[PDB]
Amino acid sequence: IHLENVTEEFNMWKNNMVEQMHTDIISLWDQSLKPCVKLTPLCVTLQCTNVTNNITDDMRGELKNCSFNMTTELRDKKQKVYSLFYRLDVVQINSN
Amino acid sequence: INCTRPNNNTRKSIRIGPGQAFYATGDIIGDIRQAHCNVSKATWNETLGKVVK
Amino acid sequence: VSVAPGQTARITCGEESLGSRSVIWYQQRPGQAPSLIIYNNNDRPSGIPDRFSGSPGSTFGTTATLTITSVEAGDEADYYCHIWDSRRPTNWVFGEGTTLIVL
Amino acid sequence: QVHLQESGPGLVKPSETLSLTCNVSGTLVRDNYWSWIRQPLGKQPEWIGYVHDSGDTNYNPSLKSRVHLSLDKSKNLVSLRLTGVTAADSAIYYCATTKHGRRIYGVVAFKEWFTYFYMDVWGKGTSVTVSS
Ligand SMILES: *[C@@H]1O[C@H](CO)[C@@H](O[C@@H]2O[C@H](CO)[C@@H](O[C@@H]3O[C@H](CO)[C@@H](O)[C@H](O[C@H]4O[C@H](CO)[C@@H](O)[C@H](O)[C@@H]4O)[C@@H]3O)[C@H](O)[C@H]2NC(C)=O)[C@H](O)[C@H]1NC(C)=O
Ligand SMILES: *[C@@H]1O[C@H](CO)[C@@H](O[C@@H]2O[C@H](CO)[C@@H](O[C@@H]3O[C@H](CO)[C@@H](O)[C@H](O)[C@@H]3O)[C@H](O)[C@H]2NC(C)=O)[C@H](O)[C@H]1NC(C)=O
Ligand SMILES: *[C@@H]1O[C@H](CO)[C@@H](O[C@@H]2O[C@H](CO)[C@@H](O[C@@H]3O[C@H](CO)[C@@H](O)[C@H](O)[C@@H]3O)[C@H](O)[C@H]2NC(C)=O)[C@H](O)[C@H]1NC(C)=O
Ligand SMILES: *[C@@H]1O[C@H](CO)[C@@H](O[C@@H]2O[C@H](CO)[C@@H](O[C@@H]3O[C@H](CO)[C@@H](O)[C@H](O)[C@@H]3O)[C@H](O)[C@H]2NC(C)=O)[C@H](O)[C@H]1NC(C)=O
Ligand SMILES: *[C@@H]1O[C@H](CO)[C@@H](O[C@@H]2O[C@H](CO)[C@@H](O[C@@H]3O[C@H](CO)[C@@H](O)[C@H](O)[C@@H]3O)[C@H](O)[C@H]2NC(C)=O)[C@H](O)[C@H]1NC(C)=O
Ligand SMILES: *[C@@H]1O[C@H](CO)[C@@H](O[C@@H]2O[C@H](CO)[C@@H](O)[C@H](O)[C@H]2NC(C)=O)[C@H](O)[C@H]1NC(C)=O
Ligand SMILES: *[C@@H]1O[C@H](CO)[C@@H](O[C@@H]2O[C@H](CO)[C@@H](O)[C@H](O)[C@H]2NC(C)=O)[C@H](O)[C@H]1NC(C)=O
Ligand SMILES: *[C@@H]1O[C@H](CO)[C@@H](O)[C@H](O)[C@H]1NC(C)=O
Repeated sequence: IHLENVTEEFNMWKNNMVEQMHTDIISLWDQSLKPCVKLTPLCVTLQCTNVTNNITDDMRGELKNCSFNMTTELRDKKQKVYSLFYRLDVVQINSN
Repeated sequence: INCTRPNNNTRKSIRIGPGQAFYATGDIIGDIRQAHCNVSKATWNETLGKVVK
Repeated sequence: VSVAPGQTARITCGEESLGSRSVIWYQQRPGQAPSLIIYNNNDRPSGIPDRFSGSPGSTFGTTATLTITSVEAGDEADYYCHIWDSRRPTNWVFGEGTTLIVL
Repeated sequence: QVHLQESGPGLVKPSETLSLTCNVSGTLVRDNYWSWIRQPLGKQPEWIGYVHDSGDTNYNPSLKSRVHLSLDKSKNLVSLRLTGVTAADSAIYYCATTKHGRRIYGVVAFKEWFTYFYMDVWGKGTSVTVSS
């Protein structure tokens, strides 16, 4: 609905309700995660190498290719599996 | 503004245990290129002229 | 590898494709010097005849072919592929020969 | 019009220095990228390498140390030197010219492209046999 003559002052900088918006999005983000799986048994020693690529020596690989151990559906069997990762997710533990 | 990643990717499902799925990144079919973004030249220069003015 | 005269034969050489590749096809008559046929994937130099079908380079996970149509007795030449992939290193040796035995 | 000429001694003692020369016709040595090619009988021929002025002299990393390609701008020839030829190098040899080119797939500025070569014209060949 529109109004005539009445004139009010506003201030974006001490305005409220933005604070509760920044609260609410964080709370919605956290509520959208607890029904999903944890990734605890994944922190394990990774055997890694370079992906198959004709690499110039001065350039670095953006993809690393790693293999490791993981528990199967049972508790007794364990299997060897491989995957890909970016360089910004693995670091060097400290021959091989 | 356009942005794109061109590398074709294949997901893969490892099982952790009873009823737990986990998604790796499998094979890569194609050449390894680099994901990037494009914008137009003259529109960007003209809008920067606007904000300078 | 043998077909009837005037026909088309299918000749493949080397590994499966990985990325974008550039292929090169060379031929060689016995006792003589080597010789070019196809320099890009489907391009041939001037002074060379047509009817030599090559493969496109965009297709991934395939094998490079070479189709000869309207064959003859003069086409009896040892063939050599030379692949260049954008993922594998530089092959300093040539591919395996596929000798044709014409009818 | 162009043609070439391979030339070599042919009979080399084991563990010895081999040399080879290649004669030109018409097109001078400055113009073209040159190449040497080795082939034994019933084998795929082996690209020994390519050579040109201004540092365009990348070699085969197989041998890479005991072999020196070179040119001859005075007499307009192509020169090859080896050192310590053993029994494995019994083959016929070839000099050639080559034409290069660009293959481009992705972005140009990010070096997502490479160069290729092909040897257009061939010489005659020389049957160098290493023997004691
Ligand atoms: C980001 O990527 C998107 C990808 O969709 C891209 O949007 C598309 O861009 C093209 C070209 O810039 C647009 O095509 C236009 O089509 C209109 C209507 O058909 C035409 O007027 C234009 O040219 C036509 O006529 C010319 C003669 O005047 C011919 O020479 C020409 O071949 C055409 O026939 C023009 O091509 C297309 O409409 C958009 N699509 C969308 C959904 O926006 C966008 O350009 C990219 N961003 C940047 C900054 O480049
Ligand atoms: C790194 O990634 C590569 C591929 O990008 C993975 O290499 C592949 O590993 C499998 C293991 O089963 C190899 O399969 C085998 O291939 C031979 C080839 O003939 C075949 O005889 C065997 O029966 C089996 O199928 C596959 O070849 C190999 N890829 C290549 C290009 O060699 C690898 O698992 C990843 N991890 C590393 C290297 O740690
Ligand atoms: C994933 O699981 C496999 C299988 O359990 C692990 O393989 C094991 O690796 C260790 C160390 O790499 C091996 O120990 C070594 O034994 C050899 C001879 O037995 C010895 O010379 C070495 O000094 C060392 O003691 C072990 O034998 C080996 N077992 C099997 C069955 O292969 C592997 O390490 C696990 N991790 C990864 C990242 O692959
Ligand atoms: C695969 O990786 C190799 C890396 O060894 C690439 O080889 C490189 O090929 C380029 C071709 O332009 C060489 O560049 C040349 O270098 C000289 C040096 O002065 C320069 O003067 C020339 O103008 C030219 O730029 C480069 O030297 C060479 N790398 C090495 C270490 O020698 C190869 O291109 C890659 N791709 C394929 C499809 O093989
Ligand atoms: C953003 O701007 C870049 C600027 O480079 C655009 O890159 C261009 O991308 C196309 C598509 O990959 C390239 O075309 C290719 O050309 C080769 C020629 O050998 C051809 O064989 C391929 O099949 C393909 O057609 C092109 O070279 C490349 N660079 C230039 C200078 O045009 C890019 O497409 C723009 N858009 C996006 C969404 O990134
Ligand atoms: C995987 O890629 C890295 C990164 O290029 C390689 O590391 C190079 O290692 C050699 C010898 O250790 C050095 O001379 C280079 O300078 C290193 N490169 C960089 C950028 O530092 C590593 O060798 C590669 N591994 C494999 C198996 O290809
Ligand atoms: C990305 O990779 C997938 C997996 O190979 C490609 O999907 C294939 O497309 C061809 C062409 O229709 C089919 O013959 C295969 O059966 C498809 N495979 C699967 C698993 O669906 C897809 O085309 C690729 N994207 C491209 C090339 O842009
Ligand atoms: C923007 O466009 C104007 C007019 O075309 C031009 O004079 C100016 O140099 C451009 N800006 C830059 C940074 O080049």
